[PDB]
Amino acid sequence: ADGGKVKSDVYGRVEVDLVRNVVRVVESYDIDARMGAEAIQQLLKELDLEALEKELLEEMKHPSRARRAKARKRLEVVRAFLDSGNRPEWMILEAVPVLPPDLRPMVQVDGGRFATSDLNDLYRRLINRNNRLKKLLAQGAPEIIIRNEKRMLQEAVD
Amino acid sequence: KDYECACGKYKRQRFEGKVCERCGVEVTKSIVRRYRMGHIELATPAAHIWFVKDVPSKIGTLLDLSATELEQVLYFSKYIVLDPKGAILNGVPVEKRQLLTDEEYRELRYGKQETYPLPPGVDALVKDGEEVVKGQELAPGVVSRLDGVALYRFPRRV
Amino acid sequence: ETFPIEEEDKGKGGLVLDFLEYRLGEPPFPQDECREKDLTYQAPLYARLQLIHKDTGLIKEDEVFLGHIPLMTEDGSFIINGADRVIVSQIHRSPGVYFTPDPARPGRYIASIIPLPKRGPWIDLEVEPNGVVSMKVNKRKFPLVLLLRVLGYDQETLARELGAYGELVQGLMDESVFAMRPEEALIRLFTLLRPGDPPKRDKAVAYVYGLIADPRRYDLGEAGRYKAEEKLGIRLSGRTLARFEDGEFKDEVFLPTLRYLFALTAGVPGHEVDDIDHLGNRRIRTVGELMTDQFRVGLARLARGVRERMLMGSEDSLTPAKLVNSRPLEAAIREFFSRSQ
Amino acid sequence: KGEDVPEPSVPESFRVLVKELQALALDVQTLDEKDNPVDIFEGLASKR
Amino acid sequence: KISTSDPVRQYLHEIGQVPLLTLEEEVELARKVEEGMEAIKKLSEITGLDPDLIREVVRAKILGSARVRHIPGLKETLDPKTVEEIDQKLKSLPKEHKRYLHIAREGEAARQHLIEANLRLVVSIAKKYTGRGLSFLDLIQEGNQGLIRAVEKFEYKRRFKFSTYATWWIRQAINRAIADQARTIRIPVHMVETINKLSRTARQLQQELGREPTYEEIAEAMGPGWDAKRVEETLKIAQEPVSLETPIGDEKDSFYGDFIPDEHLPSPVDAATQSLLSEELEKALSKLSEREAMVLKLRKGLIDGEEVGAFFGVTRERIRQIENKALRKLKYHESRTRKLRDFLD
Ligand SMILES: [Zn+2]
Repeated sequence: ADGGKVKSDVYGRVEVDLVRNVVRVVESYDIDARMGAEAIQQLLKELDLEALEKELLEEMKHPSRARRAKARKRLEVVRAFLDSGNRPEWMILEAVPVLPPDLRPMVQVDGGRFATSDLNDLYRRLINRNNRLKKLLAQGAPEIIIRNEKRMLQEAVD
Repeated sequence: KDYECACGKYKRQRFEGKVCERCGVEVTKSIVRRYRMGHIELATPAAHIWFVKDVPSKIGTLLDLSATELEQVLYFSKYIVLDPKGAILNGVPVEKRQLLTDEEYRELRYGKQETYPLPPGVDALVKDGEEVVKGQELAPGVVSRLDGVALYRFPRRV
Repeated sequence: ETFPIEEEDKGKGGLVLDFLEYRLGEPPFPQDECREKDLTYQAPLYARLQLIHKDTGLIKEDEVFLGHIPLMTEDGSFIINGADRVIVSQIHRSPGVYFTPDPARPGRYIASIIPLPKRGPWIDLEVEPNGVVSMKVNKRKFPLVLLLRVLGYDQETLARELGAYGELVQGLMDESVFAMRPEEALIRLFTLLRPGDPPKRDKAVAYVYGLIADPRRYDLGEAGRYKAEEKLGIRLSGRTLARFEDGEFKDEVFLPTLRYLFALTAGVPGHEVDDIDHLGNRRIRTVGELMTDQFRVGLARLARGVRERMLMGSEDSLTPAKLVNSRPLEAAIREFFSRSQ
Repeated sequence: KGEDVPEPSVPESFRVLVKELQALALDVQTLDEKDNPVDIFEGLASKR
Repeated sequence: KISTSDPVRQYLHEIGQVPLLTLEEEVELARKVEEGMEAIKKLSEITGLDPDLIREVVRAKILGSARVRHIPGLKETLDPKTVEEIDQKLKSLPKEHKRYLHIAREGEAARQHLIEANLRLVVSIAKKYTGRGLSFLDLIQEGNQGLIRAVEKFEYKRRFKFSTYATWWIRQAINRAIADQARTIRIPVHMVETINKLSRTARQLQQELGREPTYEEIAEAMGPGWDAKRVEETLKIAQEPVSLETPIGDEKDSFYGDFIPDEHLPSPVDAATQSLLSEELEKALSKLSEREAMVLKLRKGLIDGEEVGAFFGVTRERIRQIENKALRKLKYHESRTRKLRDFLD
């Protein structure tokens, strides 16, 4: 591939200089490097709670109190998740429910004053950021700016 | 509005359960306007702070990460956690669940070292560098010879 | 208090706006008319002002009516908006210095220097002998001697005259390594405060805990100096601990407080225990004070924006409009008679 | 009409809550005799 | 921790490691960006593929894997197979057109590189449009979008450098943003400058009167068609809304919303109204001849408010005939058994 991303052997990037036949080949390989809810969403789906349940069971009763104690607190959450109710991939947000409208009114006050549930200024926060994101992805994407936004976005969702 | 639609194609109770052909409005009073919900579709996910920042990070607990600090680290800012695999080394094997910095991560994806030292005058270092630059593999510490000492202290080619 | 606005250098300055005489006299409307119509009975005030220049010329723009200030009815009540209103008096810790028993440790009590306005340090002297003494302005403590040294009090003269009868003197002469360098102690304390500031600033911060702002302009004579001579220490040279004549400061208050601490802790110079609730400790704010304060807060707001226009006005004709804007004083004073709790 | 007052419908306090609660990830669904749905929001929540 | 500092450090660090030299580096990248275009176009030319597609496939290979195509843009380009097919044809392009392929990528790259390097430029600019009603980070980001806009139009043939060019394209982006998102209720750019002018005017008017101008001065000083009604209106829209949720009364625990009443909702009084009204109106409606009563009942009470267009086949003469004779027999017996007289309204 041309001169950005190409994995040949253990070395993984390939620049091209058509001057002399020169295939510059840089050496670092497919390194899944992620940050943000993106990365945790992945980790969260991959886990088979059953395994960690059994693994902690052993960790719980066998080693000394230091690492087994941590494991008993860590088995609590894993148990309920599995026990009865719903599964853990949901703690990650990708679809934000919006509170009803008349609950976040827009009203005529006096002369023309208007009152709105503060929730609406936050909502706009999220939407603008979310959109600006999409447009920043499409426009073209310089890394610093994409994350920068994704940070803002995150905060907003909070 | 009460039982009426927005444009008004249908306006009373006889057809209370149907929606308007050209525009969408099924009606009972504006209470439906205060109980219904909409959702925003987030670009790249973000997480619920209700689960991330409660004392026991329910995702930190479940996902064996730094329960309180590894999260904050990758979540809001750019500190990457190698998710599935990453063959190349830091000095040791791929860190299955460990997190790294921009700096070192940078050193990974493009190549070990970035050194752009560009010479002061037109004849002194332009010659030292040129003679040894194009096809000559330059070893670490290659002592270019003119402005001060142009020091190339790293790997393979130039 | 806020009229001599000294603005010197950052570009061009040397500004000197000076106050001459305050005069207010012709009420806009009358009492009853102010109640029939929704009106705020306030007297008009415009004092004389003359701004100087570093170049030949001093333009005096006589009047500027900023701030319409309410007046009192002969009975004592006001007329702010339609309804007659009243300013209720208040109560608090009178700006002085007292010594109160320590929090949790039954041991010994600690000193407190109270300086109102809010902006203006709040000091406390506490000794915890395993190796530390604590004097706190904003928060973090430092030695009680590093300061005396700065001013000029040396280990020998201090310890011997103040605490010969007070063995506590030994905690004062303790860190001798630092006590052997005078004016360097000034820079070193500056270091102790914490921003990452320029070591060099000749006599700037020492000024602040010196003469003008933080300490107070309450009448030179009986405002604070009353709480002094009778309670502790004898003299005051300059209202509060103040001086800026030679660069070398004088502090007739910093030593007496410790003096009384070593005294209060060692026997009966007198019986130095202050019952806070004693009324000679709690002062009553009469109407005047309550209004004069909001009046000066406004003056500051005014003086704030005027400074900005000492740089905005092109050449010398900047006396009237260039320096004064009545928006602050109005909102300020108006807010106090209509919105004050 | 001199009819004995009707038997209370769900209070708005309740509904406002559930939705406030829905405003946050959480899902609050009422249930039946046998753990099955039941409906507080009379007919305004089903879609379209 | 706290957001501003992290991003500032974030791009300031990278610029710190890679600022673009004044001429060389900007020229270099620029040259590469343009050749990319010229390339992508000639690529479209020999592939028959839309320049939009050639642009997204080279983007994917240089900026990101299947991951970046699948989440951002839902799913029309098959994550693997699709984009790859396209890449294959690009390879088939012999020595001559293959060159354009290799160029497009590197250009795309430079684009990104030129974009990184000039991020301090944005921040420095965006730094001054701070207190307009937008978050600094938001402002820098919009401005950033502005720089990306400049990258698409800069012609390196015309010697002027990217500095002066980016300034404009960014300042435009920011000001727009300020006018588009700053308020809760959207106000077009014209209204905005309008309001700025109004404001600036009121300032010059505050200068000497000692009287916060009546809306007379403002009209005059503003210009051609300015009147009292216009200024009172403009400043009415200028006021941002209030927080339906603000600390109220004595600031203890007062939320501005329990005090506003509600209008649509029929206070009990009205529910009782509609009951008797509809039961009694319904009784009358039945005891009458359907022909012209329903016509006027339905034409008036069922759809919208047309004598002629009101009756089916029977013309106006029978309409007015029965309308006015049934309406009066109905009102005069209702006069007898007084049920309706007590005006339900
Ligand atoms: Zn319709």
